[PDB]
Amino acid sequence: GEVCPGMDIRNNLTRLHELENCSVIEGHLQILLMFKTRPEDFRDLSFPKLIMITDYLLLFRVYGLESLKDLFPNLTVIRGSRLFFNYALVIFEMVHLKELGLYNLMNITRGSVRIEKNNELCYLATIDWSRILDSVEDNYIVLNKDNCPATVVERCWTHSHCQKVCPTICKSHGCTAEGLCCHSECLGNCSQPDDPTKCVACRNFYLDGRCVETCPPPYYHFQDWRCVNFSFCQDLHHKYVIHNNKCIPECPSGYTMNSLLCTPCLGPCPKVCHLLEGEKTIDSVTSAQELRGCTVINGSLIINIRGGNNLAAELEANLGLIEEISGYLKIRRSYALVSLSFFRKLRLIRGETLEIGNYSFYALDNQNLRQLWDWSKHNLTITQGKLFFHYNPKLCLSEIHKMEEVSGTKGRQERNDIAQASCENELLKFSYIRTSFDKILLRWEPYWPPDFRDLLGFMLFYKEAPYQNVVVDIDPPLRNHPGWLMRGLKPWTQYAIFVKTLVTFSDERRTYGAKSDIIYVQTDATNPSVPLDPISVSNSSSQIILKWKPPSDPNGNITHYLVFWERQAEDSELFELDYCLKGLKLPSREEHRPFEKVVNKESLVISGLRHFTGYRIELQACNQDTPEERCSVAAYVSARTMPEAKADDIVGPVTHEIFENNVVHLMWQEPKEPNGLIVLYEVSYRRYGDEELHLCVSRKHFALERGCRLRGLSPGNYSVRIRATSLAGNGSWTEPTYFYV
Amino acid sequence: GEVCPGMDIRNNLTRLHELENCSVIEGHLQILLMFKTRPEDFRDLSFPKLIMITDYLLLFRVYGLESLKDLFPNLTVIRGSRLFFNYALVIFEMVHLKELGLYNLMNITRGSVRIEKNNELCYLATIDWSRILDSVEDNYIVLNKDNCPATVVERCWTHSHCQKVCPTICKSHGCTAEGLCCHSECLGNCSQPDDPTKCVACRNFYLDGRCVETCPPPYYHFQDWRCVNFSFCQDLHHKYVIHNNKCIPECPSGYTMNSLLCTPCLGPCPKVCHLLEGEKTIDSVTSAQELRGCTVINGSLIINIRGGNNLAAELEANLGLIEEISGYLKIRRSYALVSLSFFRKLRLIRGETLEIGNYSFYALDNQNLRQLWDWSKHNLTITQGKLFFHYNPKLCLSEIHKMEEVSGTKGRQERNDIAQASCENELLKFSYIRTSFDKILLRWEPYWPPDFRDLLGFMLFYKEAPYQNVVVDIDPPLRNHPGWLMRGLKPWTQYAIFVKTLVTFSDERRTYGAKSDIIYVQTDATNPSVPLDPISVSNSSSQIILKWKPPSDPNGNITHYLVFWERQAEDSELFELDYCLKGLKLPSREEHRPFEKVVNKESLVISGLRHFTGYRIELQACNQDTPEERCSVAAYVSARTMPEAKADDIVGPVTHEIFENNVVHLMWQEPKEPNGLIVLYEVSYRRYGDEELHLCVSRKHFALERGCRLRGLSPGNYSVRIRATSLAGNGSWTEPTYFYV
Amino acid sequence: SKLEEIEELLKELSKTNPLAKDILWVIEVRTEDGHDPKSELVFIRQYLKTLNTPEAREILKIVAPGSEVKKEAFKAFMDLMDALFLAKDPEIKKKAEELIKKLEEADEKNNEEELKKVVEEAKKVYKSVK
Amino acid sequence: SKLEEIEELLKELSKTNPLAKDILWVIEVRTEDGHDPKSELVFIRQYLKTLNTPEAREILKIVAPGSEVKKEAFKAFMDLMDALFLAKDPEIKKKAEELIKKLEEADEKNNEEELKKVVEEAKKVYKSVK
Repeated sequence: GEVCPGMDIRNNLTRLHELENCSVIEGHLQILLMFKTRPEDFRDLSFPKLIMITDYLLLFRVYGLESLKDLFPNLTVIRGSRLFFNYALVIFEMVHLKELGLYNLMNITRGSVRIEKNNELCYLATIDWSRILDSVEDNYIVLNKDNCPATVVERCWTHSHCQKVCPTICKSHGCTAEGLCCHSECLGNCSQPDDPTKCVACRNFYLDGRCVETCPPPYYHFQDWRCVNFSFCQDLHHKYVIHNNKCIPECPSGYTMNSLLCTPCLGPCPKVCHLLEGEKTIDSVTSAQELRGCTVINGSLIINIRGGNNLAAELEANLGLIEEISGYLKIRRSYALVSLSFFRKLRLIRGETLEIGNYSFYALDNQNLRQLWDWSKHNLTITQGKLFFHYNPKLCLSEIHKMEEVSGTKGRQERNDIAQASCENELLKFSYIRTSFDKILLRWEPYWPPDFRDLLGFMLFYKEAPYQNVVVDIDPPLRNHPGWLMRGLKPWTQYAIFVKTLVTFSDERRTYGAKSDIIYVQTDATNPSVPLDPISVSNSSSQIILKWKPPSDPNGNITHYLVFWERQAEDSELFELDYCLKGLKLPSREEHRPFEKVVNKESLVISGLRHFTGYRIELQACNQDTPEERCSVAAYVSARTMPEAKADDIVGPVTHEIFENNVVHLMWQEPKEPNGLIVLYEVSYRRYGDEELHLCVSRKHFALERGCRLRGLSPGNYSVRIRATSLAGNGSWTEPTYFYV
Repeated sequence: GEVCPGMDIRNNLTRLHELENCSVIEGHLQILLMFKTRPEDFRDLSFPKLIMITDYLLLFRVYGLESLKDLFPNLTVIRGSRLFFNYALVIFEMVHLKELGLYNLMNITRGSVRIEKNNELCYLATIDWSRILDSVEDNYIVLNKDNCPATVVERCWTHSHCQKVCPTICKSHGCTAEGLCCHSECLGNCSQPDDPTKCVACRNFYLDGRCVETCPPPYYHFQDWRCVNFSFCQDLHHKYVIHNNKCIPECPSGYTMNSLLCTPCLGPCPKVCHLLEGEKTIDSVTSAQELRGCTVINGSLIINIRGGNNLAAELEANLGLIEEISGYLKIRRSYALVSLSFFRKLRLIRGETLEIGNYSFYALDNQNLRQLWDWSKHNLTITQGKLFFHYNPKLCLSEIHKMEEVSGTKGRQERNDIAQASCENELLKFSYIRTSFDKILLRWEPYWPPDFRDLLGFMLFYKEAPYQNVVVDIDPPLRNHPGWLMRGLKPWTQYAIFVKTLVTFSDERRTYGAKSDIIYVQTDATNPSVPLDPISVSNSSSQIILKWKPPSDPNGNITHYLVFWERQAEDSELFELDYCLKGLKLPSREEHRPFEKVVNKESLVISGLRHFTGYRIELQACNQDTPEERCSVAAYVSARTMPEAKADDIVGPVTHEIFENNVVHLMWQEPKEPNGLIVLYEVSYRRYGDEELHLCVSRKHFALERGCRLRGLSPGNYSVRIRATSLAGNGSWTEPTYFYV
Repeated sequence: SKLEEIEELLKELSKTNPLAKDILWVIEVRTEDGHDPKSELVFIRQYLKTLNTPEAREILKIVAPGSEVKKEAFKAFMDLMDALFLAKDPEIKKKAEELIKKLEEADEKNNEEELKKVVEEAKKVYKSVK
Repeated sequence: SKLEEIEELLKELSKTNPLAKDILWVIEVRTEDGHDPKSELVFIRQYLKTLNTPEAREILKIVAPGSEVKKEAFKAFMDLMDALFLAKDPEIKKKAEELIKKLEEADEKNNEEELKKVVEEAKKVYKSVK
């Protein structure tokens, strides 16, 4: 089973004879506008080797065809890799077609059927497409003229060309011409059954006449269809790249070449956007959004932005895609923009495309900008052509100087190119600052213009400056050294601060300006807030896996968790109350607190404690660890450990003594590390032949009656059992006591 | 007691002798600034009639005075209406005074003492200034030379001119020259004691030789110190107005003339501002804030302001004071300004002050107008002069015509007065609309520009429109009517809606566009929210003064309160279980629900109810009543009426029967309208010699025993009483029952 | 009709979607209008282009099979398949020759937008043919 | 000194006002600085003029008597009345003649800003004389 590419044929059937050496058409077969042909051309002209078409078929004004079987009787499958309008075959407007009669069609891996206007063409509704085509949404069949397996009527391409319905067990993998299934790797048909080497079309991959699940390089994977040697991969590449061991036409997104391996790139891809006309004018965001991602280009650009307030965040996401522009770039009449910097990579106008007048940049009527670039840490250069800046004197030549200097363009312009004048002729200097955690001093001096009258004070702007990704006024001093303090700040919070003069607008001699400095400044740290999530979880009787979480206010570089705990003296109410009612009424609930500077742990396993014992916890949050510390008011909890099923028990049997009048006096002992505290003792007693009866003994009852006392007992051998009850519950019973009353 | 106006003696002593006709100086006395004066001018001069100076005194550079007593022996009071730097006098560098010696000075209603560097002047620290000056802590007595009663040194102006001692009971009102107090209306001194007509100065008002707490018109109140007829009030007025029956120089704020009555004005007063040179210019809000209130004017003004978004609320608050401008108003380089309508009252440029070239207005560099003036009603005229409007073609001549007509400047202007343009040269219209409560349809035509290509769609802008004291785009239609619908408006809420066309700017005569239309449209009302504050307050046993408050969502013009209630049958458990454990266990807690469309009443009184009975309340609040009604899911409450401690009684005595074995049965009855219901009964019984004892009978005990059956009764005459317990409480006991056992 | 079926399955969807409910509101108000159903339909489709939320896009696709556009483009292809050789002018035939290549391209690239533009242009050219 | 007592009562004020406590910090800062107390004093007064909240104004008045200004006002009176008859130039005498009327009218108007300006003028005139 050979393979050949699939092309179209317009009015020249002569190329059909080239299919004799082909069994698979790696593509389609498109035959159109054959006013030349006649029935003699196609009545039996056959290429039985052809067995499958990857993409589709087409047949229009094909004057002469009698039966579709004639050309390719063995045609079995259509992979439909690409499908004209998701269709597999065009049969339209041919009166010569008497039938299709293709007695080998098995499956259409993708697409539906089209037939129309073909007179004399019968046996179309007889087709049961349900088993053939994976897509049967609309098997368009209209205006045509229209023994074998029957489904609901006999299903067949002709009364003789019975439908080749394989047994259901063959699946889409197909069956031989005799109806015997093929191997799972096969598809449609096979010269011999159940043999991956004898298939006609492959489920996974055709390899050197044999179907294979995977393609072994240099015979890499070919479009889920076959295997192609790496040399042929390069041949396709040059006139196609290895990905997932597959010589796919091009690498996926985020990939880069590795001579023909698809090694991942940095994510962004340097796409070389050969601009429409080499150009695109820019005034509105939609334009840039449309062209997002042009990490590389071929052309110049034109700019007329419409920006006039603090809204540039919308913009640079589309911008800065390249470090250079091969051609020019033009801008004019842009709106009140302040920054001409938000263009990420851009570094060099190659200016190859020259602006009119052999220019390579232009700027005019952009009398708006007051920020251009951070050439201080950014590099500029320009290759060729005149550059135009005139009539944008919002920012004057002051920084222009820098621009042409760093661009190396001194010899490429004249003053003609260049020209509200916010061009600060001076830059004030800060003198002194002092810092609290939230309120910071400033100091400077009686600066004055020579016409000191011109000064109107000073305009501050600042902001919190946790990171270096990238608001008040003052009046003049007197003849003297001013300063400033704020409060709005917060502990250990970096802020960028910077001022410029409030000055008189001296019209013709409008003073050009007295800037100031810039400073990233962080306030003092302070005592943090309370650390939250205080949960004193118990991993063991005497072990507490305490857990918290940071405070609301670190107020400085966090240093340690100054934990603090203490055992609680259990409530005296439990030593005062009595609970001995049937249906027990059991209750329910210096000093250096032991501590630790728990650091980097939001939790702690506290040891040496007592099961189910009251403990008061304390933890000051401290971003300082010295003896004196910025420590927050502590977090607290009255933690209680987990109990034990030994601390509410009674050791040994119940100590007893008896009197002749059938009076029993009882005594016993308790553990001295109870589950918090033992408050009462369940009591039970029995005489042989009788039944056990229950009673309670509280600690007060324990003291008054040395434990428990019983009166009016029936004579005979006696027994007693007592169980201590702590606030964690009941423990273990005493060993069965025995005595005679 | 004569009176004279406050007068000055500066640079000349010629006017001293006119002081002889004076006892009260309506103002001050100012002696200074002539070095020519010598002791010969003052050592013997005397004006004994002088009594009081309202404001203050002064002496420096008028050298010669030997003693203040000789000049004004009777000088007693200084009201200090206004003071010499809050001083009633200043004597400085007087080497001539031997003493002030003023033996009649008694009171200074306001101020302190200043006497410095005066050589030969003794008896200054000896002065009893505490009882004289209302403010002595501010005294400034330094660098001067300095038998009578002593207070802690002898208090006196001289060893002979002793302190004019007034007993403390005399108060500041003063005492006679003999030391006997004066009338409460007096001040400082009086010729005879305790006589308001004999005062030298008056506490409240001097009136024709007498002191009166009030001034009778036409002798109105005069500056809190005397009375003056209306005639003199007008005389002062014509080189003064009656306020609160007080002829004050001018009325306070919010007042206007009523010929001299201070009739209240509209609050704002027509202040005629003769501005600085009758001029001003504006670039910052501070200027207008400074210039608030000029509801009238004398001058012209200039304007130059910034702008970056819909942020002009800060501005007109200071604007629109007058209906006209005498001269001109000037605007230049206010690029961002959206309108010239920010001036409330203004109605005509008198243009009296003319710009160069006899101009009266100017306009330049303001290419940001969305609105200018409510010409629909703004009859803003112009008187005279030419005008200038260039560099402002953003708004075109089509409305400059309008400005010219309303200004009436048709015969005063030329095209030379006038200069991106956004003057939509067509009108867009709306074809159809539909309204839900939140989602509102729109429709309109498939409009095309003649260069239909130019159309880019339509920019809608709406807002909510409850009052008219003053937002999305579309694409082009095609061959027809477009439309719009939104989702989430609020019910019955009017919105102003209006659109402008999204179109390509053509730099030739541009397609300015078809301006759409403005519509103020209200959404549909809907079912409101639940009415809140449901409180079923009980005004009586069977009466409930119910009360709620409106819902969170009226969702339409509210119509009524469809209330719904019911009498809840009390719980079955209360009807079944026994509650006669000592230490009472008394518990505690078609389908036509009666209803009413309570209207305009957020409360209701409900009748026919039962004390402490359960009632389930309901209210379908509705903004629609007659058809199917837009009503919230009703509010509800299981209201219970206020109880009655009478409907838990036991009517009649205790029905009973006796048995020979000292057992007695008891029967009784309960009220049929109980406090919700009656669950148990209290039985009290006694025998003579014994004491009454209590027993409980539940409903089930009542049924089984037909009430109660006392057992083991003590032999002899016996008595029983019973009281029924309802969920509200207990009522009246049964009438005493008696029997023998 | 199948449009009524679309409306009913849109009842179903609106029961699984608020926006489908709003569309049903639109439908009933249009019924009040009772004008060309297809016109109102196409308008609403463009309104979906407008709102164009992911859910709006899904709903549109549901009511606008998109492959609907594929079938319509196939019909336009039959139009051009007639035109390129049977058109009334050689210029029309040459433009159709360009357009068949353009359509093969668009089919491979299978972009709804590219295909929309191609079919609109195809209608524009077929104006000359018919 | 009145400065120290000002601080001490500002302890109370700050106990009645956070901003007065802020000023107390400022006072500590100056203490560290240990420079001209009046310098930082007047600076902070102008700082009050800056923040100039109603409470800030009240505090300023408390620490800044304002009537202070009236004290320098009568001193400037002494200066002006000296100059008007003893100034070295008739122009200075006429300026003092203007400024006496200005003083009287400002007294009536009793504004401390008008008076600040007037006393600045008086200082200039006195410097011209001396």
